[PDB]
Amino acid sequence: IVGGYECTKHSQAHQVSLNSGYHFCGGSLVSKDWVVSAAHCYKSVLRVRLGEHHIRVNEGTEQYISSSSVIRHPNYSSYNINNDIMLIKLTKPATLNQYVHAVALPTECAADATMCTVSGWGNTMSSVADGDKLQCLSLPILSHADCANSYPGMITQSMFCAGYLEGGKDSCQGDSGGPVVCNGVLQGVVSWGYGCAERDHPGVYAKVCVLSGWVRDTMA
Ligand SMILES: [Ca+2]
Ligand code: NA
Repeated sequence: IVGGYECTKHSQAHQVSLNSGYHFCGGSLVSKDWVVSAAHCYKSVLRVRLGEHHIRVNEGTEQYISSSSVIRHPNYSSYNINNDIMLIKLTKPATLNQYVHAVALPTECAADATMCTVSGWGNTMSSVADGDKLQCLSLPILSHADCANSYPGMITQSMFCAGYLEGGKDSCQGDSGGPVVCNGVLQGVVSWGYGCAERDHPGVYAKVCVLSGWVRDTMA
């Protein structure tokens, strides 16, 4: 997260870190047994770390649970990063408490201009903001018109742009798979973008409200 602010510790209780001996992607807990992330973050086996704030300091609030199954959306495409979403089933249910909680899945898409929050342990491009501590950023959903202006022929109906066209604030590498929550509902998954925080290069996110049908069916 570039140009954001350190999240209040555990305020994004749904935020999890996908680990394989190190942090490589973010994710969102949606139930005691399931985590939603980006399909391009796929790995057959993943160690899901919940209740984290500083990923390199044992805080006593963490839960480390290995995946039992990792499932990419059936229509995911590694060519255009279409339908970039996947589910991770935990080998054992996570315990919900003050530091670990699931975020609601959407049943209603959000309108353009809606203010949301994106978070992650990704690059900050700064020494002032330590990416090892969960970073937060308030950002508005951008119109498809602006998205298509910025990324000609790359934006599908399962994607949406969010951020600042003037640049300076944006999600970044390492934030991938992470959450974009709007009014307490998970509306996006950090997917891709051209560089980070660059003018006219807003972040592109998987549109969960269009992909939630698949998520719900797979969880049941
Ligand atoms: Ca920690
Ligand atoms: Na798969």
